[PDB]
Amino acid sequence: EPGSQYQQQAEAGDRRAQYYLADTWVSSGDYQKAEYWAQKAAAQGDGDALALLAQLKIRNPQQADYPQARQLAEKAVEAGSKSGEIVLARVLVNRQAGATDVAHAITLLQDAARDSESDAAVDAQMLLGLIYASGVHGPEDDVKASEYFKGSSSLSRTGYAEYWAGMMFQQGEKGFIEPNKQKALHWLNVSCLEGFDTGCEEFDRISK
Repeated sequence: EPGSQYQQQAEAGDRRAQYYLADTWVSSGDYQKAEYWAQKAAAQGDGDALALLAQLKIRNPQQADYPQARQLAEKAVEAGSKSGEIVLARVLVNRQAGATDVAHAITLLQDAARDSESDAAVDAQMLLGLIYASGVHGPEDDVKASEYFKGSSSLSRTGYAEYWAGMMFQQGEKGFIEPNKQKALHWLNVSCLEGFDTGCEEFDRISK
């Protein structure tokens, strides 16, 4: 059973267990169960649960409620969640969520990344790199972007953050990143050369 480890405490009303149970369901792909548990946690003021609910509202950028994601993510940040800061930043770069504020996104992410050895720093540095790579905040700064992706990958898997960025450019994210084959190939090349073999494979595929 997914999230068996959290179930008893969650049912007992433990806010944190409710959150970790929700997160387990997100990973298992049951977003309805994820929502149910994250709502229970959010009722008790949990910021990470509010962040998770925000993420669920933009999980599909074609069928999203970017505006409510923003309100949830603001509440998450106010509740003290670094995960909240990351989701809020992801909203604030997106034209669908309201007026964009990329500068604010960057500060939110720099806060979430301030403990550079932590889990929050993984996603925070990935989004910081994508922002600098994207050219939505002045001219592209691919060297700076590479530094952020290296930081993210060093906490996770080498070359992974770069691969994720490559795929973001390949696929696009409506309201934020236009699909761009040139940028996709740039970052998949970096991923490959950092030693992430999936990067090499997708580079080859998109090239041929």
